[PDB]
Amino acid sequence: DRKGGSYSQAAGSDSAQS
Amino acid sequence: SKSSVIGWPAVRERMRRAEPAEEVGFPVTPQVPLRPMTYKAAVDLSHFLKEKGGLEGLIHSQRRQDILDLWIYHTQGYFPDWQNYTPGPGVRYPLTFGWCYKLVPVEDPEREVLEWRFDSRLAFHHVARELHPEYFK
Amino acid sequence: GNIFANLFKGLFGKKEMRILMVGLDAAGKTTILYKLKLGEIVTTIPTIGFNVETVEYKNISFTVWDVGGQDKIRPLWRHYFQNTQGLIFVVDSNDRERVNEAREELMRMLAEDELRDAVLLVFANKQDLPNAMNAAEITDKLGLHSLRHRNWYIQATCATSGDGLYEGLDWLSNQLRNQK
Amino acid sequence: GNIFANLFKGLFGKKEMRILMVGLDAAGKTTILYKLKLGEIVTTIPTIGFNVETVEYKNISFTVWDVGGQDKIRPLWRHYFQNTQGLIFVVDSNDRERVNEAREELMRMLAEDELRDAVLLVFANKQDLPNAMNAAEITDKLGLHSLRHRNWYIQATCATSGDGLYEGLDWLSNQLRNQK
Amino acid sequence: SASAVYVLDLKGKVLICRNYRGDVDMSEVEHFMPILMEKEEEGMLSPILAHGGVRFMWIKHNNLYLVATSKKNACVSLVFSFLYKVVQVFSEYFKELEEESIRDNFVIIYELLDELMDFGYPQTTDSKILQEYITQEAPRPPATVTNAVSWRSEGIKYRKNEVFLDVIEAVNLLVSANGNVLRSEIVGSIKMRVFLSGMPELRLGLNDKVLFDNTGRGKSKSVELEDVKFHQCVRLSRFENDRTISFIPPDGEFELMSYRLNTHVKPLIWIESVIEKHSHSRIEYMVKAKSQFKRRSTANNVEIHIPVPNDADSPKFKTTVGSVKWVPENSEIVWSVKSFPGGKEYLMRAHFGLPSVEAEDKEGKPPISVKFEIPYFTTSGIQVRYLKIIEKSGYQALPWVRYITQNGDYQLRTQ
Ligand SMILES: Nc1nc2c(ncn2[C@@H]2O[C@H](COP(=O)(O)OP(=O)(O)OP(=O)(O)O)[C@@H](O)[C@H]2O)c(=O)[nH]1
Ligand SMILES: Nc1nc2c(ncn2[C@@H]2O[C@H](COP(=O)(O)OP(=O)(O)OP(=O)(O)O)[C@@H](O)[C@H]2O)c(=O)[nH]1
Ligand SMILES: [Mg+2]
Ligand SMILES: [Mg+2]
Repeated sequence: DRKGGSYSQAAGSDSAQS
Repeated sequence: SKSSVIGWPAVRERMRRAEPAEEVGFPVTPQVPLRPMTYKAAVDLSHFLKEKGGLEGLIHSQRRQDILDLWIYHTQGYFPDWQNYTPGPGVRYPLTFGWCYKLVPVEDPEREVLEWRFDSRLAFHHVARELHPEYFK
Repeated sequence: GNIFANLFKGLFGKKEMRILMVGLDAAGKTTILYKLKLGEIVTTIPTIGFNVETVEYKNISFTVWDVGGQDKIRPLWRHYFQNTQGLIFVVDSNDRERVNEAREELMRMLAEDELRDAVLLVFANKQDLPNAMNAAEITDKLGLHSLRHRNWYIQATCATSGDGLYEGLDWLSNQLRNQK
Repeated sequence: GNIFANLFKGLFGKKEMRILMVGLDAAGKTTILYKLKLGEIVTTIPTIGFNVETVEYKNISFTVWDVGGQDKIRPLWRHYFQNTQGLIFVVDSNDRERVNEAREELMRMLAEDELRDAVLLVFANKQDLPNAMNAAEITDKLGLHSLRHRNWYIQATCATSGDGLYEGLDWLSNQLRNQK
Repeated sequence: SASAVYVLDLKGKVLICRNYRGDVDMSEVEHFMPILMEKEEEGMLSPILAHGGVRFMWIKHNNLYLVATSKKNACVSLVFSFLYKVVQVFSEYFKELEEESIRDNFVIIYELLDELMDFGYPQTTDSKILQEYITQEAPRPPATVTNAVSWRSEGIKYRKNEVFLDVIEAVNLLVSANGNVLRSEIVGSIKMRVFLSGMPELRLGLNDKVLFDNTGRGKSKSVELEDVKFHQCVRLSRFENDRTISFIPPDGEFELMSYRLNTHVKPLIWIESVIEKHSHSRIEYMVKAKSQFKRRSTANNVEIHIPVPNDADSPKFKTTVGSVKWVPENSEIVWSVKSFPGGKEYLMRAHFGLPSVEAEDKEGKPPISVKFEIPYFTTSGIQVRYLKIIEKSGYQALPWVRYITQNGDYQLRTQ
């Protein structure tokens, strides 16, 4: 863990915008 | 999805309780990925809602739509933006491609009563994108 | 599930309760809290911030959160209203000019949906000079009888003397505690 | 932590206490201090500055800081009020004209928030001439009974004789020391 | 149009100088110190000095003043940018900013200064490029600088493609002594530590209000940043055309975007302070802090600094939660809290004496500021949509990012 907010996985783009 | 199945009955009950017409901050769950719902994911969610019921034929409401989007985000991390309706007046096509749910009139566009209706062709035909090519980029 | 542990705890006293301290500045809030907790009238400076204390009586630990009546501290009572089970209002019967301001502040505070489950607790402070009103004239001026769905009791307490604190505590316990 | 050393020190006497010397000039302050410390009436010049001394009695070393009653030295009592545990007031019962000035000075000094934990210590100085008042007339004139939250005791002492110093010291020790 | 840039010291000795144009004699640096002393003593000291017809602009560094003498009316902003770039390059190459490293790496320092700028025109500004061409422990210049893509060095190979993002939030609240907040601005910071193989072209996507409105999705929580600044690698053409954040990420940690917009929400911490200071007798510190943030968020390492009296001594603290320590160097009491859960209410009661002798002159009323830092909280509600990682070879990236909320200019005016 790490203070200041744990790292989270990020997507590649908005899948709902086509 | 056991969690999705469990949340479907409570979500449907909450949506039915809400009529058709307190804490500040933006907490975020640690390590939970956040991304918009995909076309395949949207199609799967629409199929699950149709099979479980409570989505097709339900009266469209802003509070009910917001509750459904929040439940979807809590259950799968999908952003509550793909469940958008096409601009009116008339039947509002799904905003995100692949979605099987759309809002259609049941009778000013705001005063028009809308009902959610299943649409298999929506997941294959970009009716909303064709209607608003500028909105689709 | 089993509630044997809860019953054992409640057999010798487990309920604690909560309380709040509200009123105008220089209205005996700090002195009243000191008398309730310690038993002596200790001089206190202006309530710039807040005073937090707990009072144990009849096997109930009723925490008291003193709140000042300053202009910069009057709007701060909303923060203290969270996680509060009781509320005590300190009035100044000898301050006719401040009586209207205290009544307006009490009406504004009582007009909050969050502060609805708290019963009325008004203490007739400054009950040592002839200018102090009685337990009915002050209530009539403040319109305590017009508080619908509010259980309020009028008690007169002298800051120098401290009389009436026991009666007010007993009334508050009876209103809050619905057991034998 | 352990308090064995403190208990051992207090078994044979560890408390010392503090004292202050206040009053009008030529009111027996220097003579009173000399009698308390040494035991004889030694003539002293005007108290331009201050006199500092310590008196050991009943295993307590009560330091005494003499303060003059001069106009240039009257406002200097505020500096001597810091780090002071006791206060002794020297009055002149034979000075009717200066009685009002002494009363006003005592009222001004007692109206300070810093000087609140010090008990009242008024000594009826000049108790050797018929013009000197009693222990009640002087207190009534000075309004010693109107000092709320003040523990004051009226004692009459003659500068030439020194009688009453032991009784005043015992009363001060009883008021300050709350032990056996 | 600075004639020459030099690095000075606190004693007036120049740590290092490098002439670029030669239009100003090197002896003018000596007169800079007396001029600075006079300006500081007379209140006329400014970073841009002026020695007759030659201006010696100086910037206060960690240990020395970066004096950049100039002769003509050159680009002052350009000179400041060059000085900032030089400071950043020195910080990257040298971990310490003091006289110890100035006299320890002079051999490489001279080469770096020569390569940085020539004839008053800076030429090299990439720290990685400078390290790839100038080292303290030489080959031909890299082709990345000659090529257009100077923000992504080609040929980088890594075992794993991991990017560490940081959603840094700065909450600045300017609360006046009357209780009204005047300056309430929140500045975002999108800093990503990209460490992958090659030079992937980042395709940034977030829940922006402008982007949602353009795409027709302007109905959810979209962050409308008043000011958004792209990084060096960010392509401004795509952003101007359709808000397309397409750029080559750098090799390492860099700030791609930095949101900056006003805030209209209630403060995360509501602090009420009381000054019960007697007239040279005693002092009262009625400090009450209310956490206006969500209860699900905890403020780690909360340090609310309450300025105590300058001459105050023998203070006693009566608080409920959080350690209070009076720092003689700071001359103030800091309400240190390890973890502050949202909605927490802390009350403090300070009590200390004051000297009998009155102060000769007043000391002012510095504002009270807190050092709260609660991570994993997104107050602005801006949610990142996706990060378009595109590679010609083709690889699966696993970027990571964390949202950190801290207290910036959260200063409350003293009473
Ligand atoms: N001596 C005395 N004071 C009283 C009496 N009744 C009310 N008071 C007032 O109570 C005040 C006590 O001050 P505090 O201890 O600070 O409590 P407070 O009334 O809430 O004042 P603040 O803390 O500044 O809000 C005094 O200043 C008086 O004005 C009384 O019967 N006798
Ligand atoms: N002889 C005599 N003098 C007394 C008596 N009672 C009070 N005094 C006065 O006490 C004074 C003693 O002078 P000091 O030793 O200087 O002490 P003081 O009274 O505080 O005078 P200052 O130091 O100038 O303030 C004499 O001047 C007398 O006026 C008394 O019973 N007999
Ligand atoms: Mg009070
Ligand atoms: Mg004398």
